[PDB]
Amino acid sequence: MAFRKSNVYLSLVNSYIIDSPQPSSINYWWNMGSLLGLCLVIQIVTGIFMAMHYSSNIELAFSSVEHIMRDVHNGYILRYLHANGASFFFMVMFMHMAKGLYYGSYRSPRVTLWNVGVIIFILTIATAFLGYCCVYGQMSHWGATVITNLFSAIPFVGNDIVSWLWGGFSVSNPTIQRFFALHYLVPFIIAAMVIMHLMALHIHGSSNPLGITGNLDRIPMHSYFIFKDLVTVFLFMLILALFVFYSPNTLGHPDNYIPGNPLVTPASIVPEWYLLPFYAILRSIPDKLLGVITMFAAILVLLVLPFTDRSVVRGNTFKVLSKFFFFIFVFNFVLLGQIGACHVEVPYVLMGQIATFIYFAYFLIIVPVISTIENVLFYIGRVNK
Amino acid sequence: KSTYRTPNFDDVLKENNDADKGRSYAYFMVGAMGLLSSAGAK
Amino acid sequence: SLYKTFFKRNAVFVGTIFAGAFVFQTVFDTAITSWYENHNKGKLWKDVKARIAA
Amino acid sequence: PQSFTSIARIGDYILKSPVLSKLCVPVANQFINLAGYKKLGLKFDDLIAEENPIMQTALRRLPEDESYARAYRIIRAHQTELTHHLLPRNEWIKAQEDVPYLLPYILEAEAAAKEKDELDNIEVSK
Amino acid sequence: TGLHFGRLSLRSLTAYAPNLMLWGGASMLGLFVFTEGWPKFQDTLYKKIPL
Amino acid sequence: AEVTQLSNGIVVATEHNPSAHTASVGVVFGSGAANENPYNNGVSNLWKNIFLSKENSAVAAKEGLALSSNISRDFQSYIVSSLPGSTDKSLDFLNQSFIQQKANLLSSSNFEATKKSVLKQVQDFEENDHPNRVLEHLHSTAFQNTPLSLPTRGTLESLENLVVADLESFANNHFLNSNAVVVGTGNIKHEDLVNSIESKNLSLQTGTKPVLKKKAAFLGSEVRLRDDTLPKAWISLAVEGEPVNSPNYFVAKLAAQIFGSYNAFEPASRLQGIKLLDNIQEYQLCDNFNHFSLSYKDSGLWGFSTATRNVTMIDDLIHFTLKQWNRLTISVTDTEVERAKSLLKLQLGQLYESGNPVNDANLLGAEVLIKGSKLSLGEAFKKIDAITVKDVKAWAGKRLWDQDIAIAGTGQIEGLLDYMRIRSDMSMMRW
Ligand SMILES: CCCCCCCCCCC(=O)OC[C@H](COP(=O)(O)OC[C@H](O)COP(=O)(O)OC[C@@H](COC(=O)CC)OC(=O)CCC)OC(=O)CCCCCCCC
Ligand SMILES: CCCCCCCCCCCCCCCCCC(=O)OC[C@H](COP(=O)(O)OCCN)OC(=O)CCCCCCCCCCCCC
Ligand code: HEC
Ligand code: HEC
Ligand SMILES: COc1c(O)c(C)c(C/C=C(\C)CC/C=C(\C)CC/C=C(\C)CC/C=C(\C)CC/C=C(/C)CCC=C(C)C)c(O)c1OC
Ligand SMILES: CCCCCCCCCCCCCCC(=O)OCCCOP(=O)(O)OC[C@@H](O)COP(=O)(O)OCCCOC(C)=O
Ligand SMILES: CCCCCCCCCCCCCCC(=O)O[C@H](COC(=O)CCCCCCCCCCCC)COP(=O)(O)O
Ligand SMILES: CCCCCCCCCCCCCCCCCC(=O)O[C@H](COC(=O)CCCCCC)COP(=O)(O)OCCN
Repeated sequence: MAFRKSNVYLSLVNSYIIDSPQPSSINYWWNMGSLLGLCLVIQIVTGIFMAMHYSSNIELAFSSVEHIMRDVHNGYILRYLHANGASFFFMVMFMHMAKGLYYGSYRSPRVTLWNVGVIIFILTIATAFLGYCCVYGQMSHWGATVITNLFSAIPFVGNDIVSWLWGGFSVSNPTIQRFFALHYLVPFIIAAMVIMHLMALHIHGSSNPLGITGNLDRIPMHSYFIFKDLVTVFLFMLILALFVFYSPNTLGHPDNYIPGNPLVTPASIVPEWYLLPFYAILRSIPDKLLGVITMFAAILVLLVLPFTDRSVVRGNTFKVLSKFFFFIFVFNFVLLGQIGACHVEVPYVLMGQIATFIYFAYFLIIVPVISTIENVLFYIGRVNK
Repeated sequence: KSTYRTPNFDDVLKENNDADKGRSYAYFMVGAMGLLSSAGAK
Repeated sequence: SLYKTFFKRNAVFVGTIFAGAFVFQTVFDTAITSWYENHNKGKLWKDVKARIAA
Repeated sequence: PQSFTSIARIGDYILKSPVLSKLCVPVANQFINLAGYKKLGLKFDDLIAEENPIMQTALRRLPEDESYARAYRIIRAHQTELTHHLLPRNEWIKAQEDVPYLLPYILEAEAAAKEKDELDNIEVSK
Repeated sequence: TGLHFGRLSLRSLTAYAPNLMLWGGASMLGLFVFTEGWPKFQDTLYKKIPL
Repeated sequence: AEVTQLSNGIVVATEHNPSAHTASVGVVFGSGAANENPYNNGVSNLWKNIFLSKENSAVAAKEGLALSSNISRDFQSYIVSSLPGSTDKSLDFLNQSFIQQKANLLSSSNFEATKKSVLKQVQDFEENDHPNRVLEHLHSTAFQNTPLSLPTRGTLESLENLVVADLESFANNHFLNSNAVVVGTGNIKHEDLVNSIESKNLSLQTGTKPVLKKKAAFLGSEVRLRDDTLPKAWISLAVEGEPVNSPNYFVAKLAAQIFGSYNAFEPASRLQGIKLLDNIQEYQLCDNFNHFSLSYKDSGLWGFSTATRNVTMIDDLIHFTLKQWNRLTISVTDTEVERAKSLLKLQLGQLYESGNPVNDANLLGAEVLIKGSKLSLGEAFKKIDAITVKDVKAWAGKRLWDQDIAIAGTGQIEGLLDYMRIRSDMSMMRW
């Protein structure tokens, strides 16, 4: 046989990116996976070449970031690529998970793939939070303080857990040093989970935007989806180059260029832009413990998703009401982000509570009821009696 | 020599099998190793 | 059969392992601390604190 | 995960009632022709996901000619979705051709699996 | 002549449950091992004669 | 039905079936294959085939008498069948065959021809009958260096050393008075058989068969007869079972009956009420299996034999079978026990109450040799009805849960793993 098939190392390259049978009807929404892989490689390479100049002391963190942006040759390129690419990493990941919810890729036989995806999502949120605290600006310090006090809400144990996390009594030098070590560490766990994700994908192949089988008309990976992914790679690099070179500090928060001061609290403490729906979910609950439980349940309710989709056809392509309520859900998630960006004021508390309820009601009540009604409507539309 | 004539194991067999004695001694030793491994892992 | 019901279920087997490991940690810590202090009597700091009475 | 006996029971309860049928059969076929699976040249029994062993059984049950027709409708649907067009109006699946052809094979596999599970969990008449 | 099942039998559940209580007990013994040295649990953990 | 029994040194036990059309009359000795040293092994097979020799069968067939014989581990038998009007002829023939003379059966030509025939039959058994030679090696390695390990058929290396002196020495030490039961089954009355034995003399010998120095003891081991030039992989696997005269006899048989037998090619065999079939039918792990509860005088065996062509998934077959065996200790249900009760009533009534009188003669002779009287079938059905789920769980905890096993295999058994994973699979680690 061929050398790409008989060699031990090149057989994986073959069976994953050369001769992988892909369904020939998949559109550009089946390209966000390759795009996330490229953006992860961007994050790791800029992280290494920018962490060769970073000193993680609490008295030397912000000065070393400014040393990168001023004294290091092309260091502004590195930091701006790194932060804005983390923003694009979460945006492409949100689009990828929306592709997962829409076309029904979570359903059987792809439950393992969906669960490893949710694990990757949790690890990526953790990585972004740790790296945002490594800047040690104003928002970095106070966001670390608020999230660890949320961990202090745990009954009978929590204060000692938080003194363990801090490595002291408040967010201090051991906290920033261990956040830098963990933040260097967790992306390699993300890379291992990505390899496990690709294995759980490869044992059944991709889905298709129709929700029927794709075993009939398969076309290879090579040259077809290689050049289709190359198209979206160049578009992604174009938009990233715009938001790096022409308007770099748009997505960030301007308070992060104030150095970390434990005495001055800011006027409005807000995380970076993508953690705002989860921050709104947590802020909508009038309790600390129930708030933390609801914030983690807002990700575990993605795990309870394949067991509630009672639709007998895969994906929302050929269904009306499920497609409508899907876009209700997407614009609700955007409204959660925008509620979280605001203050704790009338009527944003009541709207945050209603928006959290519509989030959990979509994942727990709306999907099974609308899928059951859509099944019975498909049946009685064509069966006569 | 037939395949029904089992060769000599009599130098290495127990003189008394007593299938609770031997299994209890073996599980005692495996449990002692698990005991000290639990202490060391803690 | 007298001890084998004490080994039959794996639940009571690992429960015995964890109970014995708890007791072993406590007793072994106390015993090694006592022997290590007894072997070096006259050199530890509580001995010098007892001798220097001023 | 709807268990076709259940959807068949609900649909037959709707169809056998005159008021419910007169109320929600126009809603039903309005939902069908807004769904737009006809326009890709498909039938609804071509659209049920077939990656569970009971539906795989009901596809082994199927006669040969309907299996070749189903294979052609799937390949023309993939090609039409690939070109991002629709099939011309002469090639759309009409309302009379949208026959529930695979439903009885699916229902007999449902009854077989249900009976196997019940008999696998019986008591005894003491 | 039926049974209460969800692919797991009620007879099977009552057959395993007197062992599952022992599993919970052995897991609590495991936590009692791995959580000493933690001074918050030592308000409870030394009572009879480990002191 | 009724089984009577009387004594004069010999034991006369009958089953008057007045509906049958034949009548089997024969002597059932209490020696078997388990009463031989490993150097005269196969002498019982050779007595079977000199009794079934051509001259002896011809003299039998002159009067319309068909001969039959059987060599087991515990008991031999020598049964003569005839019409129900010829019981005197059958008794006088059996008298002339064993008692009155043995030198005409043990002539030079008859003995050499019979030794040639049994050497041919043992070689044909050794290289062509695979599941039975697997079961014989399973006995040869479960009970090794102990007289219950010897095969009933004999071995080629021992059987070509026998001469007439060993045949006569075995006859003088084992064809005795107290060792024997004369059995009449079929359409004969008990009083007719006793009066006809007392009409003749029919005194076999003085008595007292030699006593074995070593009792049977189970020994967990394995033997692997790997032959890559065979199309299948035959494998038996068993634990120490229950001997006869045990209170756990019917419980051991019902435990064997729970998992039953199976044939993958028969359609009505694939639909049985066994929970092992849901695991075993998916990837076609075996062609057949049967669970056996063998019971001997000193010990017994409980296990299963099987055959498979899926030689790369033998370990999955052993794995799912042994996890099903572990279900007996923990969580065997009531419906499986009721089903095994009904099926064991069925096969036990087929075994004891079939229409063939020679099988009734073999079974009655074995049972009244071992336990002095035959347990009739109604009390057997009451003992089967008395078994509960707790009895099966207690028996499985005593005999199955984490006990040594004995394994024998031949064919393409490379897919069969080591001894230790099969041994460690006897306990689940989850209970
Ligand atoms: C925000 C930062 C994200 C950074 C990620 C960078 C990549 C952005 C990815 C956006 C995306 O993937 O959307 C795909 C969406 C669905 O695609 P489809 O397969 O159904 O359409 C087949 C096409 O006609 C085939 O036509 P063809 O394949 O020959 O060329 C496609 C097109 C390439 O454009 C794109 O990839 C998306 C802009 O080439 C052009 O002619 C461009 C002309 C300037 O494309 C569409 O057709 C638009 C539909 C509405 C989507 C709106 C998105 C709002 C979120
Ligand atoms: C915690 C869990 C994470 C949850 C993530 C929440 C959502 C994150 C938001 C990411 C945006 C992703 C948008 C949804 C992506 C899937 C949409 C899609 O699949 O496009 C196809 C859809 C219908 O196309 P068909 O496949 O049905 O066509 C078959 C032809 N018969 O075509 C369409 O219907 C039009 C698609 C237009 C997309 C509009 C996107 C709006 C983005 C928000 C804008 C915010 C500003 C207001
Ligand atoms: C050393 C390896 C390294 C890796 C790998 C890495 N980063 Fe970072 N990241 C850093 C460093 C150093 C900083 C702090 C310097 C800075 O912010 O410019 C940082 C900062 C960040 C920031 C804050 C940027 C800012 O200035 O506000 C975000 C957000 C972030 N990382 C996200 C990610 C994500 C998401 C990934 C991958 C999934 C990732 N990082 C991988 C090194 C790394
Ligand atoms: C929470 C959901 C989810 C997250 C987050 C996620 N994945 Fe996926 N991924 C999926 C699902 C579902 C599929 C298959 C969907 C289908 O084919 O219908 C998939 C498919 C893929 C594919 C195959 C191409 C494709 O688009 O289907 C790649 C490559 C991939 N993922 C990589 C990644 C990488 C890299 C990350 C981030 C490190 C990631 N995924 C994060 C759920 C997820
Ligand atoms: C479903 O079909 C597939 C598919 O099967 C695959 C695999 C992919 C591809 C997906 C990926 C490749 C994502 C997987 C991503 C990873 C495994 C991340 C790997 C990245 C790293 C391990 C980090 C990179 C590390 C280096 C390059 C080391 C070198 C770096 C430095 C800094 C050394 C420099 C030092 C000196 C002194 C010069 C697809 O896109 C795809 O859809 C078409
Ligand atoms: C579109 C992007 C283009 C950019 C170009 C860069 C992209 C590079 C992508 C390379 C992807 C390779 C990583 C995939 C991977 O590691 O998976 C290995 C899993 C193999 O297991 P399997 O899939 O069951 O294969 C079949 C195996 O079971 C065969 O058994 P055995 O031979 O033992 O193999 C097991 C390998 C063990 O290694 C790992 C990591 O699992
Ligand atoms: C690990 C990082 C993952 C990132 C995801 C990237 C997915 C797309 C990868 C594109 C690889 C293109 C190789 C095609 C090829 O070799 O075809 C070769 C030859 O094709 C070419 O020469 C393409 C022209 C050169 C394009 C160079 C693109 C480099 C920019 C890459 C930017 C992203 C890293 C085989 O082509 P043929 O089989 O049709 O004859
Ligand atoms: C991030 C990876 C995580 C783990 C996933 C594993 C996938 C690895 C993908 C690597 C793809 C590129 C590897 C190309 C190497 C092919 C060359 C080759 O196989 O020739 C090999 C020899 O390889 C070597 O000597 C050096 C290999 C070092 C590779 C280090 C990268 C030829 O050996 P051959 O297959 O012909 O066997 C004949 C036996 N005498």
